[PDB]
Amino acid sequence: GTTRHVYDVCDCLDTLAKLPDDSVQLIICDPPYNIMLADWDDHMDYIGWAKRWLAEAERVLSPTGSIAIFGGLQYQGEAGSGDLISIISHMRQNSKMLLANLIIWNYPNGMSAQRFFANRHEEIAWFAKTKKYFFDLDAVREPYDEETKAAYMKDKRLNPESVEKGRNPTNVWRMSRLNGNSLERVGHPTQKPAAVIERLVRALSHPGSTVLDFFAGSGVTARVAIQEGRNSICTDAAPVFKEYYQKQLTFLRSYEIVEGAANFGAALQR
Ligand SMILES: CSC[C@H]1O[C@@H](n2cnc3c(N)ncnc32)[C@H](O)[C@@H]1O
Repeated sequence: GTTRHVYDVCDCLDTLAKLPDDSVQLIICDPPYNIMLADWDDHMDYIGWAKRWLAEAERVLSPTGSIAIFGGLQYQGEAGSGDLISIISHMRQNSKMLLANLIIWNYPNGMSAQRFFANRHEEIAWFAKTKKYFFDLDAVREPYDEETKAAYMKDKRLNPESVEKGRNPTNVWRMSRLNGNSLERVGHPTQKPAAVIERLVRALSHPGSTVLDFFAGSGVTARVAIQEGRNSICTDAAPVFKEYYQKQLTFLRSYEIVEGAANFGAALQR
């Protein structure tokens, strides 16, 4: 079972336009939260732009597919920008997708603050295309230690099978962000840690399915896809993305890498 991975440098809408309906199982989405100067030629706000790829994202997702959207809740009101709430409010009015979960990524370290509570969180909005979305909870359960696992086993009030499988990790994930010394770092300023992406890939996609990321950034999605046995399509508008993607590979089982949007199909084949 060899997996295929395609990558390229191009705009997110050009990527989405080349993918057929219901062909992707999971989309990893960590988008820019501000439009470009030139975007003022056709839009008057952030959602005017974002709604285009949000609609395409839903179109390419299969009936059992999902999209995980990273974002914060600190939008300051600047024209042309927004946050995760801007997207959620838009989705509530115009999309039939279901918000399966609003996950809180609670990281340990951060900047200090004297005039407010120091920020230690980022959100992940998990939208499912339909009520029949795929979910592999057991693949992400957190096991109990032998001592606790034995303590619950003796409690006949509890189902032993549930004890054996582990606990639901909940919708609050306490995971560290990458540090300036991390081995995963490739140079991208907002690089996401593999651990967070791994949990999303394991729980929201099945082995051999396609994971898509059109704001690929560091290319961490491809590295995780490969390690987890999924196929992937990763694109980014920045030329430097190719360099990052190649670096992710060095960090790395049968898989094939293919460059070029003309080859997206290689990663869509089941
Ligand atoms: C994961 S950080 C967000 C990423 O989105 C990329 N990006 C910004 N605007 C676009 C766009 N219109 N199409 C594709 N990628 C984009 C940026 O280059 C960055 O690496």
